[PDB]
Amino acid sequence: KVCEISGKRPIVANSIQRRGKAKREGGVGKKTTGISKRRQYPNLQKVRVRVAGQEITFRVAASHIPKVYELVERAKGLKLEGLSPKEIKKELL
Amino acid sequence: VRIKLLLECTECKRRNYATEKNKRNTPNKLELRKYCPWCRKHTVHREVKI
Amino acid sequence: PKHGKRYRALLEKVDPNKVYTIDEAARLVKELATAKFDETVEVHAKLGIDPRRSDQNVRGTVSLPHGLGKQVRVLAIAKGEKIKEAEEAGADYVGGEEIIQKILDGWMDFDAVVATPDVMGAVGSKLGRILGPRGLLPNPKAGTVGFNIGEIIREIKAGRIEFRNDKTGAIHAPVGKASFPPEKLADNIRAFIRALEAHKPEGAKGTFLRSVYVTTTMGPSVRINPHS
RNA sequence: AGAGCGCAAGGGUAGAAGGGGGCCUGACUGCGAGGCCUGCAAGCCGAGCAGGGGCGAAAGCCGGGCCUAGUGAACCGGUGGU
RNA sequence: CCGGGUGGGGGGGAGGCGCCGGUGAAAUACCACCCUGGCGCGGCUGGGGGCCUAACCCUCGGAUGGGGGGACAGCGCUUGGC
RNA sequence: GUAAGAGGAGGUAUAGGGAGCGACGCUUGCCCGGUGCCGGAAGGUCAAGGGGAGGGGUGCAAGCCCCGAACCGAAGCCCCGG
RNA sequence: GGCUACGUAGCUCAGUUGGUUAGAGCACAUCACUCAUAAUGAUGGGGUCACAGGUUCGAAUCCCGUCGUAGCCACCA
Repeated sequence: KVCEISGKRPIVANSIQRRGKAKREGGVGKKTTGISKRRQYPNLQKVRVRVAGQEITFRVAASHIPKVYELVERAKGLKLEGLSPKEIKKELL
Repeated sequence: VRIKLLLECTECKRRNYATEKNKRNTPNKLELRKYCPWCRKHTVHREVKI
Repeated sequence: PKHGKRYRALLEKVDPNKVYTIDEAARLVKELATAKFDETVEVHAKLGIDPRRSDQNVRGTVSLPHGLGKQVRVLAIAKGEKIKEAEEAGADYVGGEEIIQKILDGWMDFDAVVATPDVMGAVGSKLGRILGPRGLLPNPKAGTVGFNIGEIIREIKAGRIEFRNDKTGAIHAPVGKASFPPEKLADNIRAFIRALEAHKPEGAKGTFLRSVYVTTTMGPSVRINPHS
């Protein structure tokens, strides 16, 4: 999907595993010639951290969790009261 | 056919070339035939490589 | 008691974690010979060539730019005319084709043999069960096939050295003679290094200069930076 | 000349191409006059020239085999050199 | 390898051993390295097992939690097969 | 169904799904050689991977980039039998 | 191509880190034992250890060189 931190959304088609077959040199070539096309899309995960007055979940990138706990850190700096789940969660950043 | 195969002689005294054929099956141990190189007159020549 | 008393003192001199190099080896390992007489510097040299490789076990034929001084006497079976050459060199009873039985009919006192290529054939066939096998007969590169192998009689009198691989390259350089001090030791060992790098295989990976152990003959030895 | 002349046969040959010995290594290098052939392309023939080499007393022959079959342009890449 | 070797504890004591000779491929105190197989550790590097829960998955009258599984599963990326 | 989830099924191995023959009565024989399929903590070849002996370009050097051995890396196919 | 295992008596099969003294059952052989075949026992012929090479004083017992046999990966302008 789309990570709720620094974007990071899927990649298609001429994104890749291609198959290919490629070329190099191992005779007349590794296998010489050879070629094809495919597909590839990012990681995401879950961080349901407490923080402040209530509980809140997160859809985090494959290397952006420290940024989440940092978001927690900045969050503490202000006033976080009232029963407001994603509403507080959004107010954060 | 490879049995007669194909091999190439080269002069001693650094490189030089001339193209030939063999016959490993026939009593063909090693060859050191006498020919002429690009540089200078007729000299030595040794057999090497495929 | 295990390695003797002498070697326990001469154990507290090794500190089995050292190098010395041809320098400190020449000097301190000159010292390391307090047992008897002329201990042979035994440069014990080990590398890696798969203890046969059909034809990769050196041969190394060296006189070490100084001199051993022991004996071989050569004996030789140098077909009359060749005898004459050996007659000016160091060769006891050069017997062209008849002292063969003063080797084969059990009468030792010799080494090397030098002989000739001619008799090589002949005399190689008769004694190829003691001399050759155990170490003497020709080995057409051990200073034992030729007439210019009498100049080599001189070379052997000054020192043959035989370097072979056996099971570990191993070879024992034999000078030192515990009567040579720093000088002769230095230049002898360095010379052996030169011959070591003279005879090399045709594609043997690994370390063509691990084990050096330059032991006199009775004691410590720990390497020489196997290079310097 | 029905023998042989590697292999199929044709053509050819004992005024040698056949078979015996001696020295060798011209299955040479840089070029190729001018012709065979022909849709192109590829194939076929070779004088002479110059470098040096082998045999020959010499005159001289030699750029593989008596010839016609034994072959695959190019694109790609291996390998040694310039 | 059933023949001795290798090691320690001790009695006790001024006495005990190595070459050639002999045999065979080789001569056997001692010294140098290495190999064979082994054993203990140190540098690197893996296979396999148990437990805990706090990742993550489930579930129970609101559950901040209780109970189960648990670093497997689920998932992202890359690897080769089918 | 890319997916959330959906049915299966708020059913639980006398139940849910896939194939052959087709009530019922008699009955269903040999072949594991090829192949599908079950299983198996020795092993053969191989992926990325781990690793780093060894090589090279270059800078005075410190350094950086690239090549890469021994040997340890699965699924699988070979393998062993049902 | 790369790496693996193997190829020894007419038949099929062991001896494999040496060193000795190269086997086993079938089969061929003249006998032996049974009154009688067969059962089994004995003596011989057949190895030229996939071929050479090299290590060793001394390999079928190890490295190396060629092939046949097979197996997986993997190459083919």
